[PDB]
Amino acid sequence: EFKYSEVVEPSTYYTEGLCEGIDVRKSKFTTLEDRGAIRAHEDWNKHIGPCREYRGTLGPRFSFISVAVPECIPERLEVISYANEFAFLHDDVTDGKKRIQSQLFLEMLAIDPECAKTTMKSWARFVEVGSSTRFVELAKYIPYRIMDVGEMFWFGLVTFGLGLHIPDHELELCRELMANAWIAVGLQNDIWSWPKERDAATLHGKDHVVNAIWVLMQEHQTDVDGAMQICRKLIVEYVAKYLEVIEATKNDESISLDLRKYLDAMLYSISGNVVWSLECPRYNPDVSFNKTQLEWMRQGL
Ligand SMILES: NCCC(O)(P(=O)(O)O)P(=O)(O)O
Ligand SMILES: [Cl-]
Ligand SMILES: [Mg+2]
Ligand SMILES: [Mg+2]
Ligand SMILES: [Mg+2]
Repeated sequence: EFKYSEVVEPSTYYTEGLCEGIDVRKSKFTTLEDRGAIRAHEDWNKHIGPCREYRGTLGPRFSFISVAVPECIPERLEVISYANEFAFLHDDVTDGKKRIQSQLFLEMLAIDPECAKTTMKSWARFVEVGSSTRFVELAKYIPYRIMDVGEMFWFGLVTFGLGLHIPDHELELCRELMANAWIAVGLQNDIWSWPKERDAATLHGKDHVVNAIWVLMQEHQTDVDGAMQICRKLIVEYVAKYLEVIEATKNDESISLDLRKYLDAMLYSISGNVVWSLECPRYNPDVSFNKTQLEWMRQGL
């Protein structure tokens, strides 16, 4: 079942109890994410503007894709990391000679035509219905944040990296079974991106912060630490909830073999998001990169 990654020893990483019952798996080719990610920096620095040693998907020990999508097809590992950085590089713009990224798309047709064609169209619904605020109730924030984190982007990204062909009729079915998983990673990110996003709202003149922490502070009339405790409590529960879905969806043949794989692959995106966000320079400024990672950022590839 797993032939592209290994299980990381539980006594070597911190979980904070936010992914109980899930193994932490790391891609056996993590150096491919580096080159793919760093080349996105260089292409950024060469075509749109300054970009050197950017803190995004990369980590010194756990890079996002290498640990969130550990069973990614090795030959596709570089190009997925290339796209993931541009995703990270664009979310910061959210918070033009850039149309010359058709080289990314055309590269994916050289690998898999049908998988890419759906993914590119999966990103159509993402980009086009993304541009179209301020939440004080959590029940209303969950539907929004589910989109704002990038579910459609991730769907097209993983399915290509795993080579999954889900029939067009299960597309509405799939999104209604990873609700608990997507709520989990959404609250997780809102906790660890909170400092950089709270600092962000301080400059724009924002009286609000589009973050679960701020939302909970308004809805429950509590402070920062009070919201953190509530948020962490919900994550554990929603993580548990999704784990029940897995055992229930283990044996249905009307379910695609691919979709059944994709549901299982969502587990390690949860455990991966935990170990990554706890170390990544994106949320942890004081953390430095690898010798190898730097040597390619400074000296190039
Ligand atoms: N996975 C999306 C997370 C973010 O992009 P977002 O701002 O939560 O969309 P981050 O700023 O935390 O990197
Ligand atoms: Cl821990
Ligand atoms: Mg952001
Ligand atoms: Mg954002
Ligand atoms: Mg965030």
